[PDB]
Amino acid sequence: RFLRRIFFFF
Repeated sequence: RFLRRIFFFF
């Protein structure tokens, strides 16, 4: 949904 996720993912 948000890039803030794929960024904090790993």
